[PDB]
Amino acid sequence: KEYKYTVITGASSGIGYEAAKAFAKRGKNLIIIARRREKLEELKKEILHYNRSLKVIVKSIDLSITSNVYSLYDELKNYNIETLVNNAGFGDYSKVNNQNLEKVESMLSLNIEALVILSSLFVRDYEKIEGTQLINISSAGGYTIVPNAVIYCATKFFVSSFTEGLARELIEAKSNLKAKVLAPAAQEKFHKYHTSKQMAEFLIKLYDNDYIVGKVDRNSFKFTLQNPIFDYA
Amino acid sequence: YKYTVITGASSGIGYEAAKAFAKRGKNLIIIARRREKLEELKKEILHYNRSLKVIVKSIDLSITSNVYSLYDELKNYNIETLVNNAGFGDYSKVNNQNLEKVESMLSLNIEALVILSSLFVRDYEKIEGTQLINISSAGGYTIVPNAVIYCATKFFVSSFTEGLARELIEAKSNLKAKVLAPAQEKFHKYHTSKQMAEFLIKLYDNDYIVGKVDRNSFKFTLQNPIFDYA
Ligand SMILES: NC(=O)c1ccc[n+]([C@@H]2O[C@H](COP(=O)([O-])OP(=O)(O)OC[C@H]3O[C@@H](n4cnc5c(N)ncnc54)[C@H](OP(=O)(O)O)[C@@H]3O)[C@@H](O)[C@H]2O)c1
Ligand SMILES: NC(=O)c1ccc[n+]([C@@H]2O[C@H](COP(=O)([O-])OP(=O)(O)OC[C@H]3O[C@@H](n4cnc5c(N)ncnc54)[C@H](OP(=O)(O)O)[C@@H]3O)[C@@H](O)[C@H]2O)c1
Repeated sequence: KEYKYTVITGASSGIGYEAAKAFAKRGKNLIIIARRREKLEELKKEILHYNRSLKVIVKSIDLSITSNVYSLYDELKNYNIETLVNNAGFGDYSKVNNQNLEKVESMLSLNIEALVILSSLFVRDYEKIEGTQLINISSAGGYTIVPNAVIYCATKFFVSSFTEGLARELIEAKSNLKAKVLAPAAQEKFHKYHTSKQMAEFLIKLYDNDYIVGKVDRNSFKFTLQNPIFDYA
Repeated sequence: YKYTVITGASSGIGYEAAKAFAKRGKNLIIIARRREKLEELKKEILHYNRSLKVIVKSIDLSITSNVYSLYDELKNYNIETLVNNAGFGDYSKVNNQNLEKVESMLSLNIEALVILSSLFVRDYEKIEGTQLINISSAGGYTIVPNAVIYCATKFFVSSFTEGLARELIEAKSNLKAKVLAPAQEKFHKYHTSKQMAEFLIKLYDNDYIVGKVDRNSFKFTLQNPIFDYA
């Protein structure tokens, strides 16, 4: 009607959970989507305790089923979407020769199909609305192939190339909507890693700035805003 | 009895690839939706070499359960070579793209190719002489305007196949995986389907993971993996 919402898939844990909290601290109304309804309701209670005025819509749904992706987007037609974050995803690490192919089907339906459908529907309806942003969560593994993660990385090469191509297509069309891609990287005693909260801070930095790519170097773990990486014709 | 399995064999590169492997003396399993087109191709092949075994399998590979049922059928045959060539392309701006087409593209260019590849690797990785050849595109290494989603499916195919090829090498596996990346008429360079099939045979015959046509020069080059690798 008049309120604007920030939509986050995969909001029940990890980066999406902390991303919801980061946008709530910026005073944004939220629609938070995942399978674990009880975890989303917990997140909603935390957010509203911090700021009572915010609107927070819980949507429990399995986005690995194609029909649920379209029906989710239809349920959202009554809300003015300012920002869509495609963060729902998962990863399976294995040699290809003995990988669980049902998990592969899950990585494809969620990491690729759900993200591209929601991205494309959002672009269809909001391309011309000022202030809109599409933020797709890829991975550092969407720009570097990582041993024992061949199929997962391929899904993120899809996310990164799709999002870079879309961002450049929107710019060429002088569209109001912007598209951006976040590419996070990663016993804990000896190895560098970022927390989910730190990763959400990188998401916010990507949102606030006008670079298409926000990427963590897998070697140095420095986070850098940068221009598209892939070759473009 | 060993067989060369080609998906997308009813026209274009896949059709010419079947003819090229038949000239090499290979038995074939040829797969696509149009049964009558496959049956024609069989009769042309047997007109040239009557002693070859050619198996026609009409099936829609954009349906997940069909991909698995097909591979179950293929267990009755010793597969020497699997060529994942079934695919298609849709050129559009994203904002008004037919999402039905997008779904089918995802199911065919990505899902069918990765499932058949992974099943083939599971059974054949230690079998001498075996090759997996996946058909990507020069657009799987360069993003091309008005082909954003299509290119992204081909970035998947290229990165998946490069990653798998290096994984097989590291594991000292007998199986090899390779990727082919092909690229009014009178003013613009192009390759025929027949020429593209000759590039596929070159890739098959040689010791390189990538066979790619340069988008600018249209020169075909055998080369090592292109993407960054950890
Ligand atoms: N360098 C890297 O490779 C890297 C590192 C970190 C994160 N990432 C990416 O960042 C994103 C967040 O992942 P994460 O690290 O934060 O792990 P995570 O804690 O498991 O978060 C992933 C989110 O996906 C949700 N989700 C999973 N399956 C779903 C389904 N079918 N339908 C709807 N929601 C679903 C999960 O919630 P439910 O279980 O409740 O559904 C969860 O909230 C992913 O896209 C991941 O690939 C990449
Ligand atoms: N520069 C480039 O980017 C470039 C250029 C050429 C080719 N390619 C790639 O090379 C491959 C061959 O394409 P092409 O040029 O030869 O065009 P094509 O003539 O359309 O060949 C595509 C093949 O896929 C088959 N097929 C399509 N949908 C199918 C489905 N659901 N189930 C089973 N089989 C299906 C088609 O046969 P049916 O209709 O009978 O099913 C046909 O045999 C594709 O993967 C294409 O992306 C890329």
